[PDB]
Amino acid sequence: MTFAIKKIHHVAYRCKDAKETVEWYKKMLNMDFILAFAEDHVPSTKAFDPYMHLFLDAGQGNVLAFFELPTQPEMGRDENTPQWVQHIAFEVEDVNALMAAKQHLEENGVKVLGVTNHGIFHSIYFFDPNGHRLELTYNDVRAEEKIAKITEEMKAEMLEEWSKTKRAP
Amino acid sequence: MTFAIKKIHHVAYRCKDAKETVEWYKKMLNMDFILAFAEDHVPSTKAFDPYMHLFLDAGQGNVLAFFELPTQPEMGRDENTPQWVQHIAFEVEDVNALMAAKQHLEENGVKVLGVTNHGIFHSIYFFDPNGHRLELTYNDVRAEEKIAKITEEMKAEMLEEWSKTKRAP
Ligand SMILES: [Zn+2]
Ligand SMILES: [Zn+2]
Repeated sequence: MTFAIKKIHHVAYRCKDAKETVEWYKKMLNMDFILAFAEDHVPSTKAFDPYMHLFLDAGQGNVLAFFELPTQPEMGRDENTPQWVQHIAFEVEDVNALMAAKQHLEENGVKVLGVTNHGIFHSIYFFDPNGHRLELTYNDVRAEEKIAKITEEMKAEMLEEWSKTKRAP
Repeated sequence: MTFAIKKIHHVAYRCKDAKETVEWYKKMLNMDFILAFAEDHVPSTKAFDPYMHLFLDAGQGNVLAFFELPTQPEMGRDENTPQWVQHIAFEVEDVNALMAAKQHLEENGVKVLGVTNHGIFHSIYFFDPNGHRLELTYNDVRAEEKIAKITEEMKAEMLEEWSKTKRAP
C-alpha cells in the first residue's frame, strides 16, 4: 500500500437549526465551533437551495460536521434500521470525566442512560437536539489486554462462522 | 467545565454483510479489523434478532464501526435528505497519498470523483459497498492560516445572520 488513513477528518450529519446546534454542543459538551461554509445553491445546480455546513471540534483534530438545509423537506430517517445502530461515540479520559459529563447533562435537562458496562469501555447515552444518538465512553483500564486476546485466526474464524450461520459465533 | 471530549471513539453505521465489509475496507483503504461483538438478541429483548458489531481502525485510535442485522428489513435511507449530506471523511497525509489512493481505488474498480478543491482541504469521493458516502481528504498547506482569519466575532455574526435569513452570510 502506498497510503494510510491518518484519522477521521470529519463526520457529517443533517441538523435542523445551525445556530441551535452550535449552541447546544458548546453548552452540553464544550465542543467549539471551528468554521462554516455556506452557499445559496448546491454545487453545479442553479436552483435556490441554500445550505450551511458547520464544523465542530470533536478532539484531536476530529470534526463533527452538520448541514442545515432550510428549503428541503424535514429530516427523516431510515425506517428499516433500529435507532441504536447509527450513532457516534466520543471518548472521555476516565470514569470521573464520564460521571462529570452525566451530571452536567442531567443538570441541563438531558435524559442520560447509563453507565453501561461494555467490558472494554463504559458508556452513557443521550440524544442531540436533532435526534442523533450520542454516546460518551471511556476505555476500561484493561481494554487493550482484553482486545489482545483476539488473534488474527480468531477474527478470521469469527467472520467465516458468522458469514455461514448469521448467528453469534 | 469538568470534562473534555478527547476524540471520536467510534462512529457506527449499518452494513449489509459483515465479512464483505471487513474485506473491502482492508483491500481498498488498508483499514484493519480490530474486534467484533455479536449476540443473537438485542439487549433486554428476548426475540431472536442477531447482530454482529465490527470495529475497523480509522487511524489515531478512531474507529469506524458497523452493525449487520441479518433478520431486519433491508437497510434504507432518509429519503428527505440529499445523499451528499451524510458522509464520512478520512484524512490522508498529502497530495501524493490522495493521488495514490485515487489510483488504487480506480485500479480496483471503484468510481472516484475528484480531486475537488475545497480551499482548506482537497478531496476525492466514492461509495462503500453499503452505499455509504466516503471522502478522502488532505489539508491544504495554508489551511490553518485561512481558518485563523475567522474570528469569534465573525462566527457569531455569521450564525446570527444565517439564523435570521437562511441565506448564505
Ligand atoms: Zn457505541
Ligand atoms: Zn466532506
